[PDB]
Amino acid sequence: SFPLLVYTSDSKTFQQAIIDHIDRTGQTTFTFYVQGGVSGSPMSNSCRGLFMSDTPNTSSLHGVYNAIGTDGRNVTGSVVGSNWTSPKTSPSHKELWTGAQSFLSTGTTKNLSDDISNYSYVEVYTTHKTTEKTKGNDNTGTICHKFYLDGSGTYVCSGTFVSGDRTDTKPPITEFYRVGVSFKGSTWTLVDSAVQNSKTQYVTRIIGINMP
Amino acid sequence: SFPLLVYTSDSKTFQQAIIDHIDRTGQTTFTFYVQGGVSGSPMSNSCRGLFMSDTPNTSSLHGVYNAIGTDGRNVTGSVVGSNWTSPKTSPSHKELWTGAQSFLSTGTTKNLSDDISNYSYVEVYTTHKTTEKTKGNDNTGTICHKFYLDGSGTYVCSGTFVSGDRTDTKPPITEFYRVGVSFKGSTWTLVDSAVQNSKTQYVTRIIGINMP
Amino acid sequence: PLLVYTSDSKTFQQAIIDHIDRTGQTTFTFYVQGGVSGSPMSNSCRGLFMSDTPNTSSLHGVYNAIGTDGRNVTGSVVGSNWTSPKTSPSHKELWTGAQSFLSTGTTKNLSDDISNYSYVEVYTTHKTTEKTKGNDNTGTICHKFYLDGSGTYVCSGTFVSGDRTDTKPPITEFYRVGVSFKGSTWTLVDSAVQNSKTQYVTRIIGINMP
Ligand code: NA
Repeated sequence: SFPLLVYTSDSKTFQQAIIDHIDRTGQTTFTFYVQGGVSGSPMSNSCRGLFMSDTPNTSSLHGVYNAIGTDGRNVTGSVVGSNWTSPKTSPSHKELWTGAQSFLSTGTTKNLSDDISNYSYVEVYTTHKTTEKTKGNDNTGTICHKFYLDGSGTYVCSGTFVSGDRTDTKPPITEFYRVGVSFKGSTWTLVDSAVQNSKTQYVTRIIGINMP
Repeated sequence: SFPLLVYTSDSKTFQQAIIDHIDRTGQTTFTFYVQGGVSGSPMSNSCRGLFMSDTPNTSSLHGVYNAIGTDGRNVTGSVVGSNWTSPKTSPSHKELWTGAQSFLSTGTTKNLSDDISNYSYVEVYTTHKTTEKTKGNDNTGTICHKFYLDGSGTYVCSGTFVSGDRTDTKPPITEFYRVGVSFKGSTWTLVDSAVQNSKTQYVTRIIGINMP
Repeated sequence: PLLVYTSDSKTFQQAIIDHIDRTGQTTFTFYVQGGVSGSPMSNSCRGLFMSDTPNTSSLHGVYNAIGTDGRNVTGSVVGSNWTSPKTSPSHKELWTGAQSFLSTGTTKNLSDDISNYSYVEVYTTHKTTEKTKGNDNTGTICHKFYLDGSGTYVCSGTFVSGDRTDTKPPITEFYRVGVSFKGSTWTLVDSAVQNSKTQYVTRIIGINMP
């Protein structure tokens, strides 16, 4: 078979290209190539994809499409009685590092499983023990700090915890924490930290994120 | 290739429709339409998509599907023997604004690239300079604040930073920050803020999010 | 039509190249067994490859694959530069409602077992101590966790509020709510509120990032 090919030099929207293909061929399910720059395309860069429908009625078209771009981004969309919905772009991720680096291990570098330049955002996870126990537990779970990668020398994960069981004599206590990290190529470094108690705090996971 | 059509009126689950279809037709790769409200459908709204199996053996079915909603929501799923996995529903996003609005620019309105009513969640990104430098630098990177859009007049991005290098006698210092933002149609406003140094802090990105 | 097994001792990328070279097919479906070097995912998958031409020494193409657990990966090759595979996340809303921070020791149901997720987003909805420019609302704030087996997932933060005057700076407050999960349930375990206004947990979304 012959997938639908849509060029900018055709001077035809994506939507009219799909209509014309279905008029000409009667196909309801088929693949397609759309050159980057085609008006109404699921995306800006070139893409390929799959159009799915069951009735080739181009006056009231009902169908969906699933397209992938040159950077791997996934875009899905629909047409409902010949009205085209806004294409939906998915995010993606890759787990780059997991382990347990004490906040006290400043100036230490570890590897990422891919280069940080393949990501626009990142999630850095930290795992804490609060100054005091609250209902017998000082553990916090593992907390996400999400950043946009803006070229900073330091990505700063800084926050606070309340902990302790209130008595009439002693309210809960408050504490501040920080860990700063940096990225370079396929590596990351724990640059700085501040801890307000004697317990060990860790960086435990780094996840690369794309939101194309 | 015959399409599978599944209506609520059929009193048949999505999974049984699939089984029945492959038993009736012998076809192991086909497209489908599943009316909104069908039991065990990949999503609650109406969808269309592709089922792909290894063989027409419905007693040990091995296969995948992609289903896309009337609003372009994307779901993938699988079958292993008589065990259907839960549907994996994808999120989507759109960048609505990027720039660099100072926290001190309260009352100022800027444009979004899409109407906020098209999103259920939103990420607001802020970019800071802490009061003191830490290991040679006061930048924080660009920090995400994610909200569910609940109709509030103000979405509040408020946190703390630790900054400065500890000496033998002087600890790091702490600061608080706040920026509050609002959304209306295809616009946003920087409503209020609190900064505790003379350095400039910015709102830099707004990303609309759907988690259908 | 393309089947790749760990026993073939070839990478996903070389298997695609071989398939195109052998058959001249540029669009085809595939099965890749869990463990194949360079596969879009670590578990077994099935999907669709689409390429521009059969020039395998400068391949331009894309793929969409689905794993045995339903995970979805998409990717591309541009002039035989294979770009990092783009793994989608997934989610399920597990609970929505309005549970006061003061309702400690209370349990509610989730729509699915927490063991089916690796991450969770817990949403909290606040009223700050003071009104700021006429309003003490915060919106509904996400706290995302990796589910590490902790007995408490601690949502804790601060708010500045109040209108600055000559006399009276803005005020600061700390808050905390701790939650736990067991099977298809969650419990509001502990809290700290520094005013008399009602604070809520409002949403719990289960998240997978395979
Ligand atoms: Na996706």
